[PDB]
Amino acid sequence: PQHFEPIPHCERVVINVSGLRFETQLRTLNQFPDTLLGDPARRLRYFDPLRNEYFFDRSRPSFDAILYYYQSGGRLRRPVNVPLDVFSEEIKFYELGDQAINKFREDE
Amino acid sequence: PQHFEPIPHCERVVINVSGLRFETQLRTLNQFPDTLLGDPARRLRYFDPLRNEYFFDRSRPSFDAILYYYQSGGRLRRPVNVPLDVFSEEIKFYELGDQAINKFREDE
Amino acid sequence: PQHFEPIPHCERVVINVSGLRFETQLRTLNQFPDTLLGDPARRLRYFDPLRNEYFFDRSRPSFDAILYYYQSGGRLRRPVNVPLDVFSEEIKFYELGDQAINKFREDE
Amino acid sequence: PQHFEPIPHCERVVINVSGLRFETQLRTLNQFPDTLLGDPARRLRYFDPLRNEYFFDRSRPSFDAILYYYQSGGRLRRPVNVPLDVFSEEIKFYELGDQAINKFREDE
Repeated sequence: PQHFEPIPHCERVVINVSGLRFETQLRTLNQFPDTLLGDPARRLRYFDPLRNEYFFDRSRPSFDAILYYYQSGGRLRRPVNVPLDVFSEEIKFYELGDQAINKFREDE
Repeated sequence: PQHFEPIPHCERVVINVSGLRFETQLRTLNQFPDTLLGDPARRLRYFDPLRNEYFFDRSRPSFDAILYYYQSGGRLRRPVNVPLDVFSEEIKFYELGDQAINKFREDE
Repeated sequence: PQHFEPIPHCERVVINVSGLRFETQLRTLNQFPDTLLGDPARRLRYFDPLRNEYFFDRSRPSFDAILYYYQSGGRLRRPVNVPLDVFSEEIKFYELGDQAINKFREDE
Repeated sequence: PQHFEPIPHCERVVINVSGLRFETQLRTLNQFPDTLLGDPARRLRYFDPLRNEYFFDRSRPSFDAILYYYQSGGRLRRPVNVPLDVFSEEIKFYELGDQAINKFREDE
């Protein structure tokens, strides 16, 4: 029931979820290897080479919880502003991990 | 009960809903012909020629659901932060389609 | 139970509520004379002469409803993300009008 | 049951909570000495010297209440969009004060 959250001081990345910009350090994304955002191989497709940011044309009220999963170091909880289906599709897209997906489902 | 969401790679448009900026690809808006945002004829009035963006002086907490309708490929659901009257007026303004309007009403 | 919302085409003003920027036309603000935002006399104090915007160091989740009152042409309603006390203090500060204040109180 | 909120006119600071920018006057932060944001000693670590802003890689839906605590002059209350578990860790990080933390818990 306890998780670790990254402390500041290195490299900061900007994630643009359909106009909503999110800024986090790379160490936040590197906490969880695998996943769409964890490794550069599965996030090079969504990286815009000109704006120096990651663009996702998806629901913006969900990346608040998706980002907090990396920040909180494992706390995945759906905010009560979006349906369960929408968040399930979002977490399936971001590939948070089979164990994490099952844990979230059992928490719902 | 299933819908299709656009995949990334072309042209991206900025929609400014009373200060809240939304960025989506043109393919997201072109999923639904007709509608205010689907075709250029009904959205040239709201396009600002100088800022290169679409300005709508309306309720900003509703275009989250309006935009997701294009992103989710047909999923129109009202977020629980605005009343049914406000969202009904918004969807009537954006002209989401008589079938879509009736489907949303029967879902409420 | 019916209200009128301004149509687009003149001058647009930016209202910065503690970092959250809101853009509306003057016709939206001029719908209600009196009030803090309706007349230039009661909003010159909060106007930043350098950034060409109005700054209010107040709760940002309330100006969504405060702004919609001008947009919707008289529809004042508290969103369910802030308490009644906070919204009452906000509407008292913005001076929405004694009749409007009483109408909102009787609607709560 | 009454609190004082700062009036405008001096120095304004920008707080970037994981991409979400908050702007407040320094007098808002100086209302409460001690705390992470009250004194420069405990906020120099989180100040970005290049962007001239304070960066916190934490949950952005929680700093609305943390900022309002300084604005409202002592009104600390968790918005109903984030869990009590998440907010308790947030207020502990910002070190709102031993009396204030216990007051919030007794209010929950």
